[PDB]
Amino acid sequence: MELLQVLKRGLQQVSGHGGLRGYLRVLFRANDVRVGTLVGEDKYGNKYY
Amino acid sequence: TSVKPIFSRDMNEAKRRVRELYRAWYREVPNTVHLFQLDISVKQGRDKVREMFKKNAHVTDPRVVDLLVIKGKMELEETINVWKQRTHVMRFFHETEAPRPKDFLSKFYVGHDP
Amino acid sequence: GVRTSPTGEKVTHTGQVYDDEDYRRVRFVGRQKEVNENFAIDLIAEQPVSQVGSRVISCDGGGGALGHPRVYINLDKETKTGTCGYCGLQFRQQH
Amino acid sequence: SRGEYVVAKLDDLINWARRSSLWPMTFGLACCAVEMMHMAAPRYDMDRFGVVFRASPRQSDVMIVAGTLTNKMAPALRKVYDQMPEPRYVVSMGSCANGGGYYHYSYSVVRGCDRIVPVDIYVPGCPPTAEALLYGILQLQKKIKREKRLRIWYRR
Amino acid sequence: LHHAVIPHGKGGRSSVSGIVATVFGATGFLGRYLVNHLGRMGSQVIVPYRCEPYDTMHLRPMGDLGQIIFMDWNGRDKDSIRRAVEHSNVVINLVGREWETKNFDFEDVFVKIPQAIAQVSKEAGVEKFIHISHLNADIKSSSKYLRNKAVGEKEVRETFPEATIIKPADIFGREDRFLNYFANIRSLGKKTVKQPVYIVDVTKGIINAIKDPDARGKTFAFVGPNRYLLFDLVQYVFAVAHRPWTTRDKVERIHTTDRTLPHLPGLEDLGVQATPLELKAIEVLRRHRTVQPAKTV
Amino acid sequence: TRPTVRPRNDVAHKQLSAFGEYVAEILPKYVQQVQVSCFSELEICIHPDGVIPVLTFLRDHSNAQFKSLADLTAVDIPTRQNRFEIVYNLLSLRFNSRIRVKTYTDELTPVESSVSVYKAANWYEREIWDMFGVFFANHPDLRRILTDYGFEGHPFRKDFPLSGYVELRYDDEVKRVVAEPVELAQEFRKFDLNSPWEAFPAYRQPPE
Amino acid sequence: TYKYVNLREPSMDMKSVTDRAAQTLLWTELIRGLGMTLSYLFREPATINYPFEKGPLSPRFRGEHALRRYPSGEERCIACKLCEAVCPAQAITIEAEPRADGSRRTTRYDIDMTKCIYCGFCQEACPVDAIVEGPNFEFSTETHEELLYNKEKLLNNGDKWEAEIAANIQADYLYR
Amino acid sequence: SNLTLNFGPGVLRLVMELSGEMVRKCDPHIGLLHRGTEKLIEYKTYLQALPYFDRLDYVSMMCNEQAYSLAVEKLLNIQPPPRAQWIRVLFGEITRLLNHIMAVTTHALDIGAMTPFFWMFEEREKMFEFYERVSGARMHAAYVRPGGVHQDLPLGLMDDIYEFSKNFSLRIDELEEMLTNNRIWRNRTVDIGVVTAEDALNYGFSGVMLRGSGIQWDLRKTQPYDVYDQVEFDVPIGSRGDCYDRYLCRVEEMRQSIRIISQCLNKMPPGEIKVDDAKVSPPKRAEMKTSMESLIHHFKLYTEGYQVPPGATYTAIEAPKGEFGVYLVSDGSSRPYRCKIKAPGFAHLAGLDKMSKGHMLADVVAIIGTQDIVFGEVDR
Amino acid sequence: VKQDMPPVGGYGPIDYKRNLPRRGLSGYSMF
Ligand SMILES: CCCCCCCCCCCCCCCCCC(=O)OC[C@H](COP(=O)([O-])OCC[N+](C)(C)C)OC(=O)CCCCCCCCCCCCCCCCC
Ligand SMILES: CCCCCCCCCCCCCCCCCC(=O)OC[C@H](COP(=O)(O)OCCN)OC(=O)CCCCCCCCCCCCCCCCC
Ligand SMILES: CCCCCCCCCCCCCCCCCC(=O)OC[C@H](COP(=O)(O)OCCN)OC(=O)CCCCCCCCCCCCCCCCC
Ligand SMILES: NC(=O)C1=CN([C@@H]2O[C@H](COP(=O)(O)OP(=O)(O)OC[C@H]3O[C@@H](n4cnc5c(N)ncnc54)[C@H](OP(=O)(O)O)[C@@H]3O)[C@@H](O)[C@H]2O)C=CC1
Ligand code: SF4
Ligand code: SF4
Ligand code: SF4
Ligand SMILES: [Zn+2]
Repeated sequence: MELLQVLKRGLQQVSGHGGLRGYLRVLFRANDVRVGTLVGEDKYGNKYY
Repeated sequence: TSVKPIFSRDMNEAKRRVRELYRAWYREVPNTVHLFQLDISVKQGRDKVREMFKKNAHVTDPRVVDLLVIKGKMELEETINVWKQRTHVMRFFHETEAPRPKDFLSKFYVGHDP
Repeated sequence: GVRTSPTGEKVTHTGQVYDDEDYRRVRFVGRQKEVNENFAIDLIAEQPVSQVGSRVISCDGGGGALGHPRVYINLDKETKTGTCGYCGLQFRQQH
Repeated sequence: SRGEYVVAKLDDLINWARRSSLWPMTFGLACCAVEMMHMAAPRYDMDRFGVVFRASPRQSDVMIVAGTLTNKMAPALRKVYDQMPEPRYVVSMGSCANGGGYYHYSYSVVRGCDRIVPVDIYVPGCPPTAEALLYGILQLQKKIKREKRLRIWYRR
Repeated sequence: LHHAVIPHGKGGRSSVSGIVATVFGATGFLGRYLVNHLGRMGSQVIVPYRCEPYDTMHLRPMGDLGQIIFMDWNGRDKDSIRRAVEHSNVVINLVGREWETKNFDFEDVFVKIPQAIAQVSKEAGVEKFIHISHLNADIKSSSKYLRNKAVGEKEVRETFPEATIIKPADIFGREDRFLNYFANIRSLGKKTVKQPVYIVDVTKGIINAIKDPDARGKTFAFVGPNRYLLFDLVQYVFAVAHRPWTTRDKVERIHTTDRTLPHLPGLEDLGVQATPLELKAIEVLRRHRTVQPAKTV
Repeated sequence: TRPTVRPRNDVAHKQLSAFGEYVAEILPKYVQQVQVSCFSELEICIHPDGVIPVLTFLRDHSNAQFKSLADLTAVDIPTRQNRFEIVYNLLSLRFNSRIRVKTYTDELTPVESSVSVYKAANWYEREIWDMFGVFFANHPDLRRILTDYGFEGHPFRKDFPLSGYVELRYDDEVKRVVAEPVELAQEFRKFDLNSPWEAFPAYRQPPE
Repeated sequence: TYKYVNLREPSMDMKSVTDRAAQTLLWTELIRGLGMTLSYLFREPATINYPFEKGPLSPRFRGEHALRRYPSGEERCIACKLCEAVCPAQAITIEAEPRADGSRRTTRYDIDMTKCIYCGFCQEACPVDAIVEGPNFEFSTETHEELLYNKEKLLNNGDKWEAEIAANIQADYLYR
Repeated sequence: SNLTLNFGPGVLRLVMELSGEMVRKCDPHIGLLHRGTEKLIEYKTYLQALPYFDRLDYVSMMCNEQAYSLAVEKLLNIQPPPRAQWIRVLFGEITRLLNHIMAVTTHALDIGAMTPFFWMFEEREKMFEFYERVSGARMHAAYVRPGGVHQDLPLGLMDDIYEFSKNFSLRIDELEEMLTNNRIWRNRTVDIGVVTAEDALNYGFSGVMLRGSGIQWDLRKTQPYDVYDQVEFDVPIGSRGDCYDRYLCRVEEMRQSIRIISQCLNKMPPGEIKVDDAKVSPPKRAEMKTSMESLIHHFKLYTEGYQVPPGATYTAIEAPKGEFGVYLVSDGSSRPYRCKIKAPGFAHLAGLDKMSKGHMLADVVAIIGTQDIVFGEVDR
Repeated sequence: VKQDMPPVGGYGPIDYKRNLPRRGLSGYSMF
């Protein structure tokens, strides 16, 4: 079943934002919870994915 | 010196058209004060109509006063039909404009304009 | 190379500063007078004079087509360096 | 004090509601309107910010002046502005609405809609991009966020 | 006279009038039309504001770009007053409240703040200072408003001896609290005589007091051309408005007769023709519609 | 002269010259000039009494059939005593061709309206009334179409200034948009751009 | 070389008449339209997450103006007034003089960003790449006069955005 | 008596004389966007006058650029290089897609079908990315100039135009699935705004307003400009003169624009993009900074501008709204003496009064939709 | 020279016609 892969991608988004705290952090600051490869970080703390 | 007329063959027909336009504006001023809910009186609007007619009172060319009657009829059509707003009717009354210096001495005081 | 008037207002690289009795300082009250503190007249004086072995040198400002139109500078005066009219880089014949 | 904290939290609440439920009335005057239509288009999608597409003028919260304001339409602009209920805001969009723009020296053009209505946000460009207009709307939301209505009421 | 403050232009919006005005209380009823009439000349107008900046938005179309400078101020902060007046060549005081609040009584609004503005404007080198008292200001008045406003007039006169003090009687206009008070009261009729003055007459008088060098040190009384009894005035207001928030101090001031001061100059000595009520009461009271004129004395 | 030069169309030039001769000899009562430009456009310069007979000819003649009025235009040339140059651009879909009919008037002589020939003219000459002040006689509803309602003057006249004479602003005292004499914070900067060297010797005017 | 939209005569046999009657009574094309709307319901939307995601741009993009420098700190503008001559809005106002080392430099370089039509004729008229129309489009202001840029603002925009402007010019100058 | 409704302030004032549901008289008051564009053109050079044409029909920017450029190039007696002409036809048909998306989707939005607006404006956003990649601006490109185009295509742009064009016909298909066979859309368009062929010719109509009435006229076929005689496409012809056949003509013109764009992508030639007369088009920046003649010509073209020989042309194109014309009069100087702008929407909105007689008030917004009216070009 | 050009064989075929795919049962079958 491919719905289980969808639920596992959601759970690994929760795991990839460093747990539920970072998940809710990016959910409420970003309105977006998808994970990406960290391309970089500037001298201010802006992270680029 | 032989030119093509617009409406009037001479100045008498031209004065007839001026006179009918003045009659129509005189009849229209109370309705204009009412439906635009202006803050002026009917006497003040009729004085403004008389001022606008007397401003052009020096013209002796029948074609020029024919065009003045045509433009006055256009302004009246824009007034009777509600095409003007209240602002366009009140632009004849330069109310926010400060009074210009009239004599030599006050024009000397304020600036360089003759 | 910014400096400061006795009013406390910064003087621009043009030399603009309002007078003390000028009312137009009130536009900076509670706000700031934006000046650029990288004065181009001081930065081009920091560049060293290029010693070349030719009588006539060419300058395009560097970068080829990214610079300025290529001009030719005579270096026959030994009293004065040869200054580019576009970029302000200056040249000296080494003999 | 206790009442200062209460009016601070109530200011934060009403500013949250007003900036997260901005309803715009867009004056679609000229080319800028097209770009406003791209800020409602699915790429930028103003509706996900709470910014509804084409609110009616008597229930709108911000007037977006998007286009050239001519002399023949400036009383209609002022009339629609006067019919907007408070709190009303005005975003000036693009060079002709901001200062006259390409038609600044024209006999028939108002040199900026700030001669007619008070303007909160000036969005520059000819046209500004839909992303730049969305930037200006989010800057208007930040301007609403730091309003101090009940704190100034409590201090007066 | 500095070169940037020499007058230029034809007196329009982009012109330079040479007037650099700090208008305290510009966000109110008189300040609205004063900043209007200053900004249409091309004056530099400094608006110190206490309120939300939203509530200053209507002052922004009134002048050319950079001709209205908004800045925060506090009435109990002399640093903000000095920050607002130190570039101006005229300071107008329009600070007032019809009611006393929790933080500001009539002594704060009418004595403390005007004396602070006048003292700081004196020690900042401001040439002209205009203060707005009330016509019925008296030490032995029955209302706390008029008592504190007479005390504040005295203190403004003694700390800025060249101040132009202006006595308006009862100012009517679109945003007044005189005809709009009577039209929304739906208190009674007594032997009170009033001559209300129109707001554009008051504004023209203030700006002619800016331009007249003879208005320094004077006390003007801005009154309307027609004195009315209170009863038939209120009946005229209910007749024009097509009709069949208050405090007891406001009731004491409505039942206070507008005194006659012939020794003080008025609007005619500043070149202002006082507009009668019957020309402008329809313009005020057209909003209240869902006429034989009042009898003068 | 191959790559950068526009190629000349001699066939269309010859055809439009023959048709210009045709129009000039069918209608000698009104046709004053006939010219064909080097980019092959035909201009029939007529007397203003023949606005209706020429345009009805070109609309209805079987060898013309200029059924479409593409554009109607005035040009202000103040050095002429008939300063306004009324320009009709006509399209024949049958013969795939365009023609230009030009006439003239001053400020006071009315031009006969061509709404009875082309109803398309109804707004265009109305625009010519608004922008230039040319009165069109026997027009159905002649009034302004583009300027503001109380607008004084005709803006596309070359003695009318670029910014006008009045400008609008909202005045809060009268609660109304008001018109005032125009003051610009920055004057329009007039550029004198013309080189003092002759550009085109083929267009040299003969001297005094 | 031409085609006739809507010149189909419908078939009048009982098959096609019954097809059209079934379409009329059973609302077939309406269910087709509902199917197309339902099909977009299950598509990923085109919405990017502004401000965290940005609309794609090119290095040619005409945004906020900037005055540039040489790689020595010397400003590129030699006051030739080509940009204000070509400026279709007359948004540019230039005054100049020789400065203290005799260099031809501006004392006034104003761009009214509310007159400006953002067409980039100034950067293509500029012989030394001094004025550029950079990549910034997020510079909305709360007041009209904050968009009346003087030379100090434009030089600070150059010093602010030069790391991006030089790389955009590097990507595009061979097309110019 | 009969009712008079003043539908106040694109933006339009309408004075309706209604007799119940029916429309007796429709008087469109315009000038709400009259900006005096063509008086401003007289005080500017030809290059300076070019960006005013972006802002007339502001959903058809590069087409109006092309019409003005063709007028100036006709008066200059010069021709653009072939690659410039192919770029102009490519972006003119991209522009035609932009305008017909705007036309069809806002005409559906004003009737009540709000969803294909949102579906097609993402495709419109991708074409604005094409404008931005070729010129730097999403809408007012100032790209098609007298002499050719301003700048050559960036590398990889034609591949992305191919990737757009390969998928755009499915977008037209789902628009046409939403509207064309829909009985509600047919009830709002089929008997609405019927124009006869003779009245459409007499009222100065052009474009789809002629072709919906069956008139076989298209200026890309009959009076062809840059390389439109080298591309193969069909001209959709209506049969009933109504809103619905004009809708179908605009949809099929989007189809044929995709066809032309495929032919332009396959037949794009190499070479320069400006005319190689440096007294007309500015030289390249590398030779401007190296050659004396090139620097002089750069200086004079960007300050004085090129002198145009004296004369008057009427140059028209098949813009997506119809015949877009410029009557351009040069006095010999580097500034236009006169520039009359013929817009299709002017005569179309003049014909609105005949088109709306005998219809309902809800039909008038459909007729103002089927006349593709942008008031920038209507009012100038 | 290097210029934005089509590839060597040109681009692939681009669909441009109406494709309304004619789905559904017959009118006989739907009653
Ligand atoms: C619990 C669910 C309830 C809802 C179910 C449906 C949900 C989905 C609806 C989607 C569409 C919604 C669209 C909104 C607008 C609707 C417009 C519309 O359709 O208008 C009505 C349209 C109007 O059609 P029209 O007017 O457009 O078509 C032209 C018609 N002439 C040519 C005659 C003028 O259709 C109807 O009026 C049909 C009414 C319903 C009929 C139902 C079927 C009856 C069949 C009986 C058997 C017949 C057998 C053959 C005869 C022999 C008998 C013995
Ligand atoms: C039948 C069921 C019906 C259900 C109806 C309601 C459905 C939606 C329910 C809520 C969904 C989640 C909402 C989350 C709101 C945002 C919370 C949040 O994080 O707010 C942050 C904000 C600022 O916090 P700050 O401390 O400044 O952050 C800096 C951190 N370093 O802090 C704040 O803003 C202050 C805290 C605000 C908390 C608001 C919580 C939501 C209230 C919704 C009302 C209804 C609640 C449920 C009612 C039914 C059940 C009892
Ligand atoms: C004595 C102390 C108490 C005094 C009285 C107050 C009672 C409680 C009132 C609600 C809580 C007060 C604080 C309100 C929010 C303040 C903080 C805030 O604004 O946080 C911002 C945060 C979102 O951040 P933002 O800046 O919007 O982000 C930009 C987008 N990236 O915002 C969020 O994360 C969401 C904020 C949600 C706000 C709370 C939820 C709504 C209000 C519910 C109660 C009132 C309504 C009752 C029911 C109405 C009808 C349904
Ligand atoms: N009928 C009349 O109007 C007459 C008025 N006067 C006097 O003329 C003056 C102006 O009148 P008017 O415009 O009608 O009055 P308003 O009440 O309308 O406005 C008064 C102004 O003073 C400000 N203000 C009030 N209290 C304070 C305070 N404690 N600290 C700082 N600012 C304060 C207000 O600002 P904010 O909006 O922030 O509260 C407002 O800008 C007053 O002094 C009044 O007494 C005299 C005769 C007649
Ligand atoms: S600022 Fe520019 S793009 Fe915007 S409406 Fe004005 S002319 Fe059109
Ligand atoms: S982008 Fe165009 S309008 Fe703006 S400053 Fe440059 S030349 Fe002037
Ligand atoms: S074109 Fe360039 S060098 Fe010349 S004045 Fe303008 S910015 Fe300076
Ligand atoms: Zn150099």
